[PDB]
Amino acid sequence: MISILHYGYSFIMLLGALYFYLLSKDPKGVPASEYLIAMVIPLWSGAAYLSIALGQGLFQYDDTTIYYARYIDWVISTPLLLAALALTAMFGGKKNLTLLFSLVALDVFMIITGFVADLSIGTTKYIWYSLGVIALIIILVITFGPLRRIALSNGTRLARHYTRVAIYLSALWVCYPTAWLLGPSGLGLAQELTEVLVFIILPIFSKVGFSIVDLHGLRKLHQS
Amino acid sequence: MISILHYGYSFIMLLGALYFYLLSKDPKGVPASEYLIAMVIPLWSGAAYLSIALGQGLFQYDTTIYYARYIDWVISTPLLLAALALTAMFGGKKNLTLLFSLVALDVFMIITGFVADLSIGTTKYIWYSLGVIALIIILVITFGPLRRIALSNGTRLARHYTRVAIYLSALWVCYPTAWLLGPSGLGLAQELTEVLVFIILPIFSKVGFSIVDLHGLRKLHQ
Amino acid sequence: MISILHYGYSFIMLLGALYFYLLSKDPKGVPASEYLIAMVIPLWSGAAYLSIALGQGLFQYDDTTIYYARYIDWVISTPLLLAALALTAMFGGKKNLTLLFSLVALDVFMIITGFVADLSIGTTKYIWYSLGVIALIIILVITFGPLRRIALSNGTRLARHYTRVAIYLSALWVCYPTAWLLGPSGLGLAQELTEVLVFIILPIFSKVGFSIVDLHGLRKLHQS
Ligand SMILES: CCCCCCCC/C=C/CCCCCCCC(=O)O
Ligand SMILES: CCCCCCCC/C=C/CCCCCCCC(=O)O
Ligand SMILES: CCCCCCCC/C=C/CCCCCCCC(=O)O
Ligand SMILES: CCCCCCCC/C=C\CCCCCCCC(=O)O
Ligand SMILES: CCCCCCCCCCCCCCCCCCCC
Repeated sequence: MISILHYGYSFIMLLGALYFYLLSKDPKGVPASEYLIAMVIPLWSGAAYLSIALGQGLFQYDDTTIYYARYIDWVISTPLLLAALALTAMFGGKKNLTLLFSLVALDVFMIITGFVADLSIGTTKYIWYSLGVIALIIILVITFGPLRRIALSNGTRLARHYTRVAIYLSALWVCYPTAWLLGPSGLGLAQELTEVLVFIILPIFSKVGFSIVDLHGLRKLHQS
Repeated sequence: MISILHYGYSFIMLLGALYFYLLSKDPKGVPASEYLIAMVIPLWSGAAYLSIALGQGLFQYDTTIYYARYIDWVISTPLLLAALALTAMFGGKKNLTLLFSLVALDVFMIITGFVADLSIGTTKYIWYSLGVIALIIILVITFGPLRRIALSNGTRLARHYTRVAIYLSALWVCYPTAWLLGPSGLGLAQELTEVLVFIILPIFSKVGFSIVDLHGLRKLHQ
Repeated sequence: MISILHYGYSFIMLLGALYFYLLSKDPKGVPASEYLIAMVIPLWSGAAYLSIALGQGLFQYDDTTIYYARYIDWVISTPLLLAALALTAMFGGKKNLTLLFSLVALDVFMIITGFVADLSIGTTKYIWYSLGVIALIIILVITFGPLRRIALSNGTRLARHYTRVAIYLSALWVCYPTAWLLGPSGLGLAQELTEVLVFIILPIFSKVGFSIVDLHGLRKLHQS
């Protein structure tokens, strides 16, 4: 069942990427860079999850299955999602690439702490997990603080769209460390199959859902 | 013999890089970034192939995986496509989105090759096929939208671009062909033959390409 | 012993990063990108050395301890330090990102040769070490040649500051390959504890000391 779920996920990622490609052909004032980012996120994730479907992207460690292909996925897809969010805030204004790369750095560190925590046991595991959670808190502080202030500097209509996708992204993102802690990588309260379903459904919304809402909202700002 | 071929390769890469450095000192209207890219490609490849010469950049899996080849290509091949894109854009506005589209496709392509090499049976050919699909899209971009940019930069630039695009594309299709025929794939081609192909092809891909590319761009100065 | 030194190192990196953050809030004409770089260097190094403190970032090879987390640290922190130095040379002037990325490329290669040399034995070890030393020599030639000429083009006061931080960086940097060759990774003349103390004290000056001197000097060019 786990294999079939991963095949299905990869198929949905492909469909999402094809949809964003089709939107890119009639871009409605959204820069090409934002369509490229929107396409890479699901295609990379789809490839990583295909490796799990094929029985390759996992190994046995600490009497648990480490789905290491999830970290290979997230270390590329998640910094790209924050790049997408930052570029939304900066729509119609001067780009702040310092703030954008601040988020990329925090995010890559966050994913690495997750991988190291998964390979760790006892107190060491929760030290790495906690550092990752601290990185996520700083990402959320930037998202609702200085980055939202950039969105507000780009006017009422853009700031409304930004706030919507910031809440969409943030709601989904806090679910990942929650599921991690509850599942076999952490306290082992949630069953492996349950964790697998959560890390199938969440990313469908994080990777395809997010960019449908984001791109549609930006395209709507276009005065045709 | 395999060790000696790799030492010789590394020496040729070094000579190519030194030649591109010498050209960089009298640049004839070619931006410094294009000389840097032209130098990094062979120096990185030379270092990777040196590891094979020293007997380090390979492991047994029941055949030899020359993993240092993937460490080489994952850096050198995206840089080659960056060089090709910047040639198309010579004298005009840059399209960094198209450039990074090629970089993304190319890094994915090399990764599928590495995963395919570590894979067995149907799984191997699934990864190989995804890499081939990435290469086809790279070629579609190369002869489609990227060539259109070259044409927008005038007849003489477009002629040079078309020449180096065919040069790069002809060599690039050889890599997956050799991979499939050799011990990583169907095992029809002998290991020593595959080794020679993955010595001679890259000499043309990495040094040959940038000799033709830089000479052509420098000639546009007059 | 070695664990405690690494915990202490990580704490100093954290304090350094917090100081650079506080300076960033009253930036005195120094671009935000230069504060971000100054903060990432110690935070990354701190995390890498924390892994050694926890007994994770090392393994046994050729009867010796390979502190591989040092290379994970340097492969990110050292290119960022050269980026910081290049941006100092370019202060108040046109950026030369080609020269900056030339240094990044040389530097990443240098650290990789160090790691490969550490995993190598006999003549092979010293071939990789020598390639690393050649990369460092080219970095120093760029630093005191073309990069210094950029600094001179940005006026007397900037060029004086650049020359000071360039000599500071270069004096510390030549110590790393020297300690490597003398310690267990090389000729094995110095004890493991001696090498550990050098690769604790040097980086405190290379990562925190350097950016105190750099940022203070740049902030001083500000007319209040
Ligand atoms: C361990 C592996 C770590 C890999 C990290 C990879 C991170 C990739 C993300 C990069 C996002 C950069 C996007 C920049 C957008 C440019 C802005 C513009 O379009 O003008
Ligand atoms: C693991 C995969 C990492 C691959 C990284 C390799 C680097 C490839 C990227 C090249 C981009 C080059 C961009 C040059 C822009 C020049 C612009 C100008 O000079 O005006
Ligand atoms: C192993 C991979 C190595 C990773 C390298 C990480 C660091 C790369 C260096 C980047 C420095 C960024 C410099 C940007 C200059 C900004 C100035 C400007 O353009 O205004
Ligand atoms: C594996 C990497 C771990 C984390 C390191 C990430 C490196 C990126 C962070 C900082 C580099 C600074 C680059 C951004 C400056 C751009 C400013 C500008 O151009 O205006
Ligand atoms: C403000 C809205 C934020 C989210 C937008 C999209 C909606 C996503 C809803 C969450 C998806 C479900 C995740 C948990 C699934 C649990 C399945 C368990 C099966 C045993």
